[PDB]
Amino acid sequence: MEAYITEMVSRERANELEVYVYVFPNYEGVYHIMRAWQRANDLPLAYNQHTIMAFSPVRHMCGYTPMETQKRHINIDSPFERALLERLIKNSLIFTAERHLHAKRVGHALRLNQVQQIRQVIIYEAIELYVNIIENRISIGFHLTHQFEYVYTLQSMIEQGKTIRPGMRVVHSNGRQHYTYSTRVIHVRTKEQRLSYAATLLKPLCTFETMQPQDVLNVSKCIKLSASKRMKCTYRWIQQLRAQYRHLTFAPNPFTIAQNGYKLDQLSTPKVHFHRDYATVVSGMKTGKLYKGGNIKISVLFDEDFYLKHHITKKDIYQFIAVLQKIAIAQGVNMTISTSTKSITGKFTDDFFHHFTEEVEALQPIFAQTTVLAFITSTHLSNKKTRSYQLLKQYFGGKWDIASQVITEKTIEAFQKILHKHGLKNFYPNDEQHCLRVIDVLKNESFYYTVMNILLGVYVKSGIQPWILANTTHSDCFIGIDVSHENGNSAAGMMNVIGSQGHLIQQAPLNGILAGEKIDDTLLANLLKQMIKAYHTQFQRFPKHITIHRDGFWREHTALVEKIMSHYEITYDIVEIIKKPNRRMAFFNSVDNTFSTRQGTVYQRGNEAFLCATNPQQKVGMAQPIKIHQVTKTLPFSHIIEDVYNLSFLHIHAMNKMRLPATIHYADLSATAYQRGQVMPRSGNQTNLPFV
DNA sequence: TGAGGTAGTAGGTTGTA
DNA sequence: ACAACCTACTACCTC
Ligand SMILES: [Mn+2]
Ligand SMILES: [Mn+2]
Repeated sequence: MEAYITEMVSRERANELEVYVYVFPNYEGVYHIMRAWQRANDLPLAYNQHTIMAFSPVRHMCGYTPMETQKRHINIDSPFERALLERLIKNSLIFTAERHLHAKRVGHALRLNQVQQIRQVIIYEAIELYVNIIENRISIGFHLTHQFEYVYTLQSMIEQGKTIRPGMRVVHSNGRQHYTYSTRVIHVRTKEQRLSYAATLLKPLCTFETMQPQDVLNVSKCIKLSASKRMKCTYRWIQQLRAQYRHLTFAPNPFTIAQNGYKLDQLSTPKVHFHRDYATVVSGMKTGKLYKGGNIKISVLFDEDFYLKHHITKKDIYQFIAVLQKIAIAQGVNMTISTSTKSITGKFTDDFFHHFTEEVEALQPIFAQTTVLAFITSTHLSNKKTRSYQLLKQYFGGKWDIASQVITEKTIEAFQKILHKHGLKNFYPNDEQHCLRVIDVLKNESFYYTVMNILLGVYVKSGIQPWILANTTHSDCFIGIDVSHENGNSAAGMMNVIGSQGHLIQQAPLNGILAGEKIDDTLLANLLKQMIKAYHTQFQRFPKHITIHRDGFWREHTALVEKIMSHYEITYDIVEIIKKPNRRMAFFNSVDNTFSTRQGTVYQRGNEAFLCATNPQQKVGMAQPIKIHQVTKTLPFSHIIEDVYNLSFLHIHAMNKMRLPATIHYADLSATAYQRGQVMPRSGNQTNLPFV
């Protein structure tokens, strides 16, 4: 029942390692000299900014004379030598893995033999290794993944009667620098560049999108391993590598958390507020009323294809909606359908979805001041000829500020299939008697979260707060910052889950410049002042503390934050959230000799921690940890971890728990929606989440 | 696009005594 | 050039 992490700390120390340093007379310095020495002398090496470090003397120098040669230790007070030693240790590990163990260096990983073969698709194993120096100690971390390839090359396809597309993606698999694009010549293009070489080298690219069906099923079955198999296969190769490595020594069992220095904490599930205290969200939603009800005016957008290509009539659509209005009335929410849709009856045909741009302008007054319930076939939404989803969002959210919920034909087909399979198909809706039986039937199957998620989307897009946290957080205000790349121009977002119980109060785009992952000083100051003013508008006071959650690495300027929060006399903390730590944590059970994972587990060391926030099934995979880093110091770090974990139970748009806290999960979605132009910055309203 | 989860693929991207 | 995150897409199973 011990706690295991994919890391190990060496018995040796950073300044106890004897190394050889060569100093020679751009960041690409002494690299060709490194390659020459590597080929000539057959020993691991590393370089950093015109300096080479080795573990053994270099006999042959290939006619190169270093300015200085030294046999010394590292200066731990200088991070330069720390980085150089880290690179040397990683290179030595790679060198020792390639020999004695038959490993290749492919891409960014180490290809490790073949594990599966699925109808001319080869699956290899692979591993990543990382070296860090923390307080005169060396820590090695490692992560196991997979790799895909096709057996046949383009040479085997030019013959045997097979064709080639003019511009399909092909791969030239070489050593560590693989690209993406008889003995016939194949002309290929990359970026803006034309070239050609032998067809035997190139192979077709292996991705999920391009693989034929009946292959994705089995590939997914192989590459979705449980906790036990993943952890065992990860530790077996590292134990194999320890035998051949002798520059550093480790413990007999280096993989526990005591040997790594972490300490263990176990958090608890917060209480949620549905007009009372509820243990879980599901319990509150099944048998409880909302925290803040109200009235909703819904409208209907129905396309004729439901009747033309499928067998769904408008009567069935209104029968489905009548079920929604009956579940909602039991939660304090009253929904009414606008009657303006009758004047535009018979519209929304194929021609309408082909000339949407011309036809939508006169359709605005019908759907004004309502929450649209679009009923569109998935073909229209997906087809690139129409692209109806993007245009609908751009014209309803990006203009006219109208919230809309989209439903495809698959949901209605599943609902109708379940309706037929349980009888009671004769009548529904009116007379308010068959609706109760329909709800009773629905409540005992898996098609209950679909209806509830549709309802939750409607509520949240129409200004309703389903529930909040029943206990206030340690801090009084949370500000979440997120950015998106989108291959060039970058859109960002600063948002407020400020309330100690959980309430959107304001959202704000970081449209101005921002280049990439950098917020201008004036922009940051103005946004912080706007956020604090927005908090002053509510609660009629100022917060005693503020916590700033940042998606990624905190690359901003701390002096401005300190000055601004000192002007208003508020304490502040800055926390980095890392959602891809590339580490795995698990509990080992010796009685059954198996691995497991528990939600709300924290491994903390110094001002860094790993948090477990999800509980996936065996066939879904193994839980992904979250890395929490504290940049400043004003509160205990355990309080920071507890607040981060608590703020993730606020997935008010879905009954399924999200891994990340609300400050990040509602910021990335907002940034993504704003980048595509589905939200206008004129309003920036509170408690409304059209993008959610 | 009912939503979440995890896990492959391809590319940015900022800092470097 | 090396590290360590980030972005986007696709696929499946769960509720
Ligand atoms: Mn994001
Ligand atoms: Mn949605």
